[PDB]
Amino acid sequence: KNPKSDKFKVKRFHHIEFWCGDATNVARRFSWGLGMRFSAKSDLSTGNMVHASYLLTSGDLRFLFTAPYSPSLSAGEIKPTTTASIPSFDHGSCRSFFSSHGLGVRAVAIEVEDAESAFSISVANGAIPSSPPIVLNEAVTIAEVKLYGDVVLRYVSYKAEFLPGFERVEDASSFPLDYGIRRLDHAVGNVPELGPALTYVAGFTGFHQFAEFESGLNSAVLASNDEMVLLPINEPVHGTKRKSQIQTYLEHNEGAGLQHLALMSEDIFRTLREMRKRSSIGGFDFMPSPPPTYYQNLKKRVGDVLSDDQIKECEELGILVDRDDQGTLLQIFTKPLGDRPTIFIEIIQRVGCMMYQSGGCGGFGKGNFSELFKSIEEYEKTLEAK
Amino acid sequence: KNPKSDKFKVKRFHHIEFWCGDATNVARRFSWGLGMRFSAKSDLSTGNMVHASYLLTSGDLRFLFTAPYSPSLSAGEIKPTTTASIPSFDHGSCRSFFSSHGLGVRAVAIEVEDAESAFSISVANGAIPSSPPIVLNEAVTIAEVKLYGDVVLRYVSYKAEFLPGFERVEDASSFPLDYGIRRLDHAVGNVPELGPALTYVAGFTGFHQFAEFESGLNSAVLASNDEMVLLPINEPVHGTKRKSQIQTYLEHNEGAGLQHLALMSEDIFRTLREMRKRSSIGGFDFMPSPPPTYYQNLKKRVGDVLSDDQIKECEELGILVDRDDQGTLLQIFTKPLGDRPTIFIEIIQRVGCMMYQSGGCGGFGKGNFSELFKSIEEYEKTLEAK
Ligand SMILES: CS(=O)(=O)c1ccc([C@@H](O)C2[C@H](O)CCC[C@H]2O)c(Cl)c1OCCC1OCCO1
Ligand SMILES: CS(=O)(=O)c1ccc([C@@H](O)C2[C@H](O)CCC[C@H]2O)c(Cl)c1OCCC1OCCO1
Ligand SMILES: [Co+2]
Ligand SMILES: [Co+2]
Repeated sequence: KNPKSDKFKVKRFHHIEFWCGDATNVARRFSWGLGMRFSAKSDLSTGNMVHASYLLTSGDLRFLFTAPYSPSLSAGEIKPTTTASIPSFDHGSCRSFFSSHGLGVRAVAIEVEDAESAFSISVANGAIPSSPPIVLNEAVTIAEVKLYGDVVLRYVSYKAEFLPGFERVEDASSFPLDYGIRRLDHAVGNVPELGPALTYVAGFTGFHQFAEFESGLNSAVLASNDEMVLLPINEPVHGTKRKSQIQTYLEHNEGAGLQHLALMSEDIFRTLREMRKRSSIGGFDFMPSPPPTYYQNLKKRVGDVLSDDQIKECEELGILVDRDDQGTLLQIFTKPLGDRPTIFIEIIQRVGCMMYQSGGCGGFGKGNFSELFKSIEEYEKTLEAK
Repeated sequence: KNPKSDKFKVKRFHHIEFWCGDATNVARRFSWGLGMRFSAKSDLSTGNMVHASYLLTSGDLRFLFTAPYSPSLSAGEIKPTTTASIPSFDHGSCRSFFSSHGLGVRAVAIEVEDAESAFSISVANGAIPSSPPIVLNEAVTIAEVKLYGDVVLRYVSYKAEFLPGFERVEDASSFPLDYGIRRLDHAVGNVPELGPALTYVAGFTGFHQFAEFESGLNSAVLASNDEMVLLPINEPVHGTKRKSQIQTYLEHNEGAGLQHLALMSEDIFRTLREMRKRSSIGGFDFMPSPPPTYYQNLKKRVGDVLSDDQIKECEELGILVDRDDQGTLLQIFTKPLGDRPTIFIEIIQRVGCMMYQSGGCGGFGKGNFSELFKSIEEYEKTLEAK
């Protein structure tokens, strides 16, 4: 059921901002690893004495990487005279965030009808304010409320190209990389306590619970009216033999934070071929592939959706497959993006639920916890028996 | 003249350590941009709860990238029980260094006969101690003294493979990249006052002044007995029309620090072809090339060393050329390695001074300050006149 209870008009995911020690090196690594183009910048060369911010894009996916300069460069500025292009940025907040959590997502940004109204309604309904609505060049409004941990939900609204003060990148520095990624599908947080986190976020957004279909986790998914903004949240489950991976996350991250970003590809086979070719030459590594038994079991589970050849291509690339009552999902996960075993990326492509494709078609892959465990058990038994 | 006055036995440059916010992303960017292989690691997977350190190598060049984990992971350790593989590492020092200076070189490491004796002799002769000699696994000794700013000169000596506690990298993660770089030629510091810096470093090393052959700088070069360890130092010159680039460095770096690393290539043409192909797909950018007049003037300056075709290849790749009374130098410079206009890299190859090739053959390219200025003037006059 979808009660369509959004308290303000939400459009789509807009961008994700990483807070970095050095934005240049992270942005260049991510560009090559994910096939995203350098599309905009705000830094010393554009008159920003406060922070360096670089924007990568692939289709509608926008990744922003931001790091602070020495405060001495802007020591004479005040907020009314700032050269920062992102008015919510603060040197101390950014250094403290990065010291505490390491490389990770500071902002999950959604485009809304009116960021000032979204902010006001959110705070009136319990949201903890983080940055008030600020109008940039009478053209774009940006505001921020706390989401979980030190992650903020950022609202952006446009009167009518990323943000004023950003310059498009001269095409010599903009190599047109593209491995097929096209948009952010969902963004997932890890929290110590799921219940209060859900009550808080659903309380101030009106987002509803998205319908779902040992593990070490409990999870639930909040969704916007058209279910195109999807925000799963996990908590750890204490009491099992293999330690909860969510708890390990919270320890290494110093608390709640963004766990994974799921990036929709329009051709997950091409995306994974391209990303895997680059894993050991500066790109991203992937989780170890499931055993051949997992792909043997795929035929019985999705043989009506995927041909034998398409299943064998999934096996070549290590792709996981899960299925709903309405759709089928192809997914795969990277190893952690940085030094700490915290944030990682998921590549996903969904088949079915055609109307456009409805949001969340096929679910989030919860069935693969069981299917993976099952397939490993079968594989070890096959090996021992042979 | 070479008085050969080293106060202890110095062998060669050993490694350069960068202090990072996230070592993984910087190391992966540098690996792809410079063609260096991942060769060793010390991190959570090797039992190090304190810092993540990744070693890249190309020939004898060794770049180490280190970042701190959350202090909470090691909060119960003391130095006698540490899981750090680099005993001089400190969470607070590393965060403070990076907050102050951004991404840059913390340690210039030279291999010596006996690091404990080198440390003792250095401090007895004025060196400010930074980390005392520590013997690792009865096999390697490491010690550190202050060089300039927050850069240390690190001594390493081996009884008899990088450092105990580091693990060789499984060849699946070790792609055998190689663009031709083979060793560190020189490492250059920017300081506010050259005189005292030289007196200090030459005071405690016994290094002698290496013989040299508007600019905004004064510079001098300290050298070990066989002139294979080369440490140029620059100070700003105030009073000119175009602001001293050394002063700009000191402002953005919050003081003295390492300005550039010069990496010797065994085939500078191949190195630059490979690095330039990757500039816009995650690698390093280069300074704008000199005008065609510079390469027209090359024929009159080095036509006896380089054929017309070799000169045209220099022009294709933007390579600069300078000449001594003893040798010729091919060189080119990157744009800054990170967000701040501070540290950059030089690629160099030297021809002549055969005995082995003597250190510093051809100088450091000081003649290119004049030759570049001259050639730009000629080019603008050609364009206006045509
Ligand atoms: C074992 S799994 O079936 O690989 C698998 C399936 C689905 C999802 C996610 O996308 C899900 C979704 O977005 C929200 C709901 C819950 C969440 O779990 C993951 Cl995070 C996942 O774990 C991958 C990394 C990890 O590496 C070691 C073990 O797993
Ligand atoms: C104009 S230059 O002739 O490109 C040139 C020639 C030689 C050297 C160095 O290696 C030299 C050496 O190691 C030690 C002695 C002095 C030092 O200067 C440089 Cl740093 C250099 O500037 C490059 C970057 C900068 O970018 C904008 C202007 O220059
Ligand atoms: Co997911
Ligand atoms: Co140089």
